Amino acid sequence: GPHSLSYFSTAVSRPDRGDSRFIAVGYVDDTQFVRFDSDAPNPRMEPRVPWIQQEGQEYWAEETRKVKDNAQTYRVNLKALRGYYNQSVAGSHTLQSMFGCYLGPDGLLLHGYRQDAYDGADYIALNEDLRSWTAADMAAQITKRKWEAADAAEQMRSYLQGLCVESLRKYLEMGKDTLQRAEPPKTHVTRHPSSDLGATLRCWALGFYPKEISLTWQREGQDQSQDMELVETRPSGDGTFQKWAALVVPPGEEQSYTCHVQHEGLQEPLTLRWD
Amino acid sequence: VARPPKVQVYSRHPAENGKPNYLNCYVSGFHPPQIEIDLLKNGEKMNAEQSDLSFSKDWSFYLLVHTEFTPNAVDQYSCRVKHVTLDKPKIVKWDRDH
Amino acid sequence: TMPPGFELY
Repeated sequence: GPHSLSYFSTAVSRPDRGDSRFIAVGYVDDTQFVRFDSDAPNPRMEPRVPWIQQEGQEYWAEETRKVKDNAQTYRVNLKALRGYYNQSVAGSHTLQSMFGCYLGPDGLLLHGYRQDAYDGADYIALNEDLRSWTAADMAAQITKRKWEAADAAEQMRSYLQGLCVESLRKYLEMGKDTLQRAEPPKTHVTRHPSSDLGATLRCWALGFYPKEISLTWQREGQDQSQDMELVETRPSGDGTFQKWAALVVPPGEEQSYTCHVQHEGLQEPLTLRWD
Repeated sequence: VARPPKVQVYSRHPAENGKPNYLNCYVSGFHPPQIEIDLLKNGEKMNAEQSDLSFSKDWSFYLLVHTEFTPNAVDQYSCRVKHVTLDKPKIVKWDRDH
Repeated sequence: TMPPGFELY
């Protein structure tokens, strides 16, 4: 692999509405499979892909129970943090939490993690030994101290080692026909005339999965990265991804340039030129 | 650490006039999470869905605003983004090339 | 599956 299961949660205080909003999303590798929005009518954990829908009612009831508990708890944390820092009562603040597990070679936990941020800044994070915390400032040390006496790390560690990996193995099976097959990119090289000394070639990679991909340009075998424009990998909207890399080639030199595409869905690296 | 949103407006499939497609506006790398993202058709807001709020490993939020659409020779499409970091709305127009 | 409980700051 390594495959992964991860959750991303965002809690935002709304003093002008008397409460806060909590949003959580779950991923298996690059595929979001669940979501929770505390603003939604009847807030519950909802499926986001077909394969997770085969989970029974107790799954959804339990995930909803837990995520609502997470929401209420982080609403309180926001209130605490405002005091801890002595911030305004009218200001809206943001609490982000991220955590997940990777699947090791022998089916055991690989690099579990847990990290929280307040207003974009590091707050507290679980260390690599899964038994200690790094606190980023004065306020975070107060929290860190509580969590040490209460051995909060053991809860997190046992989750990452047990339930998290176990669920990951279970999810990978449920969505095997989708999560375990790499979908290779559809590739294209397009051309777009600019000015006298301006003629742009663009190499496209479309509809691929997983997200990881490598697009590069060569000139007779010479990397042109320093010259090319590479956009951020972007979602296609159907669970796949897109990306492109473009550069300006001299008038008449199209055929000296080649785009190279590398992705796990591909048997071998693809060499593309302006056909 | 407030930071500006990046914006990409693009279609799911290579666009051809008169053929049903999907218009995407991918907005990422921003903080704080409060943001306004509108897909515009000839300068007018369209009905469009917005993904659930999420973020990448550097804490930067990202959102996808998407709707079905059938591009043609006349209609102009763009995406308008409002963020506390931006003195005025950021507008990126769509084209089949980029 | 989400964890069982979530800690106060």
